[PDB]
Amino acid sequence: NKDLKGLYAALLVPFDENGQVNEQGLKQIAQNAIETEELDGLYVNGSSGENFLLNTEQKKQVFKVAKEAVGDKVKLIAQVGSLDLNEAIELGKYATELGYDALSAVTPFYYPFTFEEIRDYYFDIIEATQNNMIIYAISIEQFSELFNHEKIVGVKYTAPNFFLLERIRKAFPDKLILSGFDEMLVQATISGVDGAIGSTYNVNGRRARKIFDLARQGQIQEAYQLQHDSNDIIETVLSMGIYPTLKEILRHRGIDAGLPKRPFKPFNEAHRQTLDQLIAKYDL
Amino acid sequence: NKDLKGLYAALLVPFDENGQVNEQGLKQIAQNAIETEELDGLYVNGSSGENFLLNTEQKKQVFKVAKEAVGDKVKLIAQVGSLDLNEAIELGKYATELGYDALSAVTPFYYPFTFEEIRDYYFDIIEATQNNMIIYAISIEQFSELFNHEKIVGVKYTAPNFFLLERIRKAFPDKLILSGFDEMLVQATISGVDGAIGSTYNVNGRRARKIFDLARQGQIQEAYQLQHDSNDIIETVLSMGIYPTLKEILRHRGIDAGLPKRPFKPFNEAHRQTLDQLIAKYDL
Amino acid sequence: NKDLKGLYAALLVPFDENGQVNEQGLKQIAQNAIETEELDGLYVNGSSGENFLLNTEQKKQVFKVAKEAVGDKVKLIAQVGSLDLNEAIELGKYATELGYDALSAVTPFYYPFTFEEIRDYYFDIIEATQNNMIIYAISIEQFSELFNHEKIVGVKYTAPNFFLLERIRKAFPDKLILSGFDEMLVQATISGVDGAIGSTYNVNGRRARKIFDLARQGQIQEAYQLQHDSNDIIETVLSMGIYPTLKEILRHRGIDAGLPKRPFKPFNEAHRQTLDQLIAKYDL
Amino acid sequence: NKDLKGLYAALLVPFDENGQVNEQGLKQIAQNAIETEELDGLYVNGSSGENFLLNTEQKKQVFKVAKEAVGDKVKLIAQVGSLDLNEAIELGKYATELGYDALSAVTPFYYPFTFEEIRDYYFDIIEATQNNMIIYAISIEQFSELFNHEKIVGVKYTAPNFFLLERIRKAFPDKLILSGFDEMLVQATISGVDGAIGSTYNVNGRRARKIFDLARQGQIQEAYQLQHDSNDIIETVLSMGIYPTLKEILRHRGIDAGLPKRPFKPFNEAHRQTLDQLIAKYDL
Ligand SMILES: CC(=O)N[C@@H]([C@@H](O)[C@H](O)[C@H](O)CO)[C@@H](O)C[C@H](O)C(=O)O
Ligand SMILES: CC(=O)N[C@@H]([C@@H](O)[C@H](O)[C@H](O)CO)[C@@H](O)C[C@H](O)C(=O)O
Ligand SMILES: CC(=O)N[C@@H]([C@@H](O)[C@H](O)[C@H](O)CO)[C@@H](O)C[C@H](O)C(=O)O
Ligand SMILES: CC(=O)N[C@@H]([C@@H](O)[C@H](O)[C@H](O)CO)[C@@H](O)C[C@H](O)C(=O)O
Repeated sequence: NKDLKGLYAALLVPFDENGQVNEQGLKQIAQNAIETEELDGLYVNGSSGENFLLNTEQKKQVFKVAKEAVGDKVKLIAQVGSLDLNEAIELGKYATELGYDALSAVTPFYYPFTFEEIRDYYFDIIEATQNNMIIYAISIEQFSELFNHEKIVGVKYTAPNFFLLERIRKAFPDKLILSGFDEMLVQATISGVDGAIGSTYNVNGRRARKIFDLARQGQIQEAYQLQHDSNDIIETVLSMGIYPTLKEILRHRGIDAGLPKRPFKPFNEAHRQTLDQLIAKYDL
Repeated sequence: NKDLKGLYAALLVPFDENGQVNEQGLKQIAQNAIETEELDGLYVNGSSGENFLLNTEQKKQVFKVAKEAVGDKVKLIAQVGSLDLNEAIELGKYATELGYDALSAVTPFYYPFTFEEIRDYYFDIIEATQNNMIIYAISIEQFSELFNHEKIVGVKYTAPNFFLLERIRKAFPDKLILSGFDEMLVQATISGVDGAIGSTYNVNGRRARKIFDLARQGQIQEAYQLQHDSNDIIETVLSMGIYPTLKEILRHRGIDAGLPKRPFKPFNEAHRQTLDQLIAKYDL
Repeated sequence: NKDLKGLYAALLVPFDENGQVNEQGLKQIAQNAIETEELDGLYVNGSSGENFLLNTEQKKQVFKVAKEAVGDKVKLIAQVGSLDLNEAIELGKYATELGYDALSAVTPFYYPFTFEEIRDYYFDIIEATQNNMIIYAISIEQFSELFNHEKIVGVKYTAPNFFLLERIRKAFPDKLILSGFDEMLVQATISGVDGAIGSTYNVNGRRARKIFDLARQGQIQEAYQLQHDSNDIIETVLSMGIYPTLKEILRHRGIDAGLPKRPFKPFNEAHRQTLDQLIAKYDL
Repeated sequence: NKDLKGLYAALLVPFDENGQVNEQGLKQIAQNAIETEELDGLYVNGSSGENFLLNTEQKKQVFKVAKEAVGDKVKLIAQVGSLDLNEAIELGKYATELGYDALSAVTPFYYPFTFEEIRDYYFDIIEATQNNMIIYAISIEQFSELFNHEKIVGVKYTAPNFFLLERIRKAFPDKLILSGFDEMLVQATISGVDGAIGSTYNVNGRRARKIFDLARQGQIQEAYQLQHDSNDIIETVLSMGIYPTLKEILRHRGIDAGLPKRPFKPFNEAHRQTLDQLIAKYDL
């Protein structure tokens, strides 16, 4: 199997009027991420896929359509984290046996779980699935204990703290760190991350690779300049409602983008003009 | 079609090792709330019931068992809110048909939902269930808009703010306000709440009701004294892990309180004896 | 000597064009708080007095005028807190010998001071003045170590937390607790405070005594109603800029109440009509 | 005059045990930064020099000694921000007459000042001194309004947010941006800052230069390794109390670094060995 370096699209998901998965749309979006946007993998059933709004079978369904839509070279990570540990294990099992290269799982939220409970949450999932696990982000000393598990191969780092990122990069040199913040990709890149996961790479993945490459290939100034342009895109998208707007941009490419699953509201058409100017300026 | 003032137990729920509901153990906890603690009703599948760790079928299960557990004298509120809007509607109808007096739904969390998305999450559930709804706590202007809908009969108020609570109370003298903070019951009472929902009422319902009545009768210094050592209990139980420690205190009464659902951990025995020291001091 | 319980006006201060103190205005305001509003005492050079915008000379200046405006029976608390400990001790001495019945000092802010540095800040001021001290903002055990000192007679309690207030009151029955949140007086009173310090008592002093008295006598419903009324007032002045607005209300009584000290801005005349209506509705 | 690109020490200040400035030790700390760490300039009476613990005459004192101690080619920025706008104007005038190249002012704190009050605080100081101003503490238009002023030549940027920093660098390509976070120099550098202001540069100024230089020449990976080194130094120093520990390191170079001003506590000797190890490991 792989090491999981590279740039991943946080897979977006198209729905009908009743919060049901549009599979033909979903296949188009996965294929847009690899063939058109030229990314290395898909990060399936994360935040960006409106995962936590779904029921278990929808999650399995998305896991299914995504894996079928792409070649064997395409790296795949499966987010299975859920407040329902039994569900996590079940999705973990289902995903592992579909051939997903690694699992990852959101930290137990809502309740104020203790570190110990958070820790044995990950360990229980690994134990029942025997797949590689990527965690979320916790102190250095607590990472230290998590990464002591041979099956916890790394972290999806989403906290915009570049002091903590550097301490983590220095202390765990042989561990996978993927950054989760699109608008600070070039800062993550020189801070030594091994790749990135991103909702906006569904639309802007070709610029993201240049940032990631130029910044490691010395050409930091040009990389920055491309981060300037991407942050124009990101700030605009964030301002209209990020997921529906991204899917609105993909619809413009002849993709069946469907709707957001409620309680997410659809793209508000009062934003239509501004979005078309954005689509025109950066050619999306 | 009944009155909703009063003190509620937020139903605690017993599980086995595989995180399955201990059916018979639940029945007891239900009855312990009504008969021994003498509470006006049951708040079912709220956060205290570990509800967000469950799948839909367990949630229906807890709904039926809690209902068949109690008399009709007993007010029943069904917490039905979930990130899955479809699931909330399904639970909503199901709880309504079972005869729960009002529905109730947590604020859609995890994502940064706009206020209009939050508003139409409630309106969608009300529409599909045609049952009275109790919301969580969002500004006063926004409350005004939400309370404008007729089938929104009030709010379960958990925010530490007594300025805002006073403003709501004044601005909506005809809507129901149940407070959610056990350790400040005496302050919510004289702020004119219509009742309270609590986890610690499973154990301490009789000091709770006396806090509630004595305060309304202006016997306030007495009511306070009771808060002053209901807070002993609460401070203690929080420092040990509130839901497993609470269900520990019920085991000490012959109730089959089972285990927490993982990733919640079982009560840690290193506390066991500060615990029953307290069960002793306050006769729990 | 003096019993420090009671209601205190946090003393507003009038300035001229250049930021220099209006002593005649100040004396009127001082007298208004005792003679007109019938308060047991003054709290001089607190936040409400724009104290932290002042130089040392001016702070003394205020301390002197406030002493010379009232009678011997009038309780007088001096806030001398400052990031400059040399300054605090200089004012601490000056105010103690003017005859102020106690000193108060804000917790050292801006820098992330440790508890030890904070503790010994308070102890250093007492040792140099031998006067009584009221602490002004930490852990209940920290309170213990602070209140373990005989010359720390109490705390000006400002944080809107009624669990923590309940704990401090149970744990230190012999210590003085004055609350600083006017809009939650009634809740503070039934929580056993010995009195209160408020900016708005300069203007709504008489309703505050009634709130404080009625609450204690079990006339809780009438107390809460006067809280409704007073919160209309409080909410309104907060929305117009509280210190400039409070002072505007005072000018209506013919008190030469002057200007805020820059960079505070003068009362915006666009709020004039709404303020005049507030004044008329509540007879201010 | 000079245009203020480059690296500045946030000038540390030595005190006797009564909190009076050790002027000869200060003169030594000043030359240390320029002659030994080879920095481009001094940032004087910022928070690293314990400015907000001082009185006005001490502040002028530190402005005076620091200017005397250095050659005319040294860039000098005077922090004259105070809550007392009269004090700030006075200090700004003084530092300007002494010859300081620019003033700088902390945003008004402690009170909830509006944006307008903040804007006109800066505008008042500028008009009274006719010196260039460097702002620091939030919107982009709020930034754009301040930056509209030709005397506000830039900003000491201390918020560790690299989305906003990028947004400002793009929107104002011609303004001066100096970063204030030493532990993220390399991330600041590639984000296009014109330089940096730092307390630890008093001790690590040469490594900081190399980070700033190497990154801009696109040798990002060796710049980053030097950031790894500097963060060891910064993390250790924060864990021991940063200002006292920085001055202890200076003392080891024969500088009379004296004592922190109370309520700051002096360096704790239980940290001596760990500090000696750091000094040895990094040749400090
Ligand atoms: C919370 C979130 O959606 N963040 C996403 C980022 O791609 C974007 O920067 C974010 O959507 C907007 O900045 C990304 O990390 C998604 C996340 O990896 C996931 O699990 O889908
Ligand atoms: C966080 C929490 O569970 N709060 C509970 C309160 O009764 C208590 O004050 C809490 O358990 C202890 O602070 C209660 O509001 C739970 C809530 O009502 C529910 O839906 O179960
Ligand atoms: C921060 C502040 O000025 N709070 C005041 C309260 O009286 C009022 O509740 C506040 O002004 C309006 O909520 C009062 O505590 C003043 C303060 O104690 C002081 O030292 O002057
Ligand atoms: C609050 C503080 O001391 N920050 C300093 C930074 O150099 C360091 O990164 C800070 O010490 C944390 O490491 C520095 O920015 C101080 C500031 O520039 C000043 O005005 O002295």
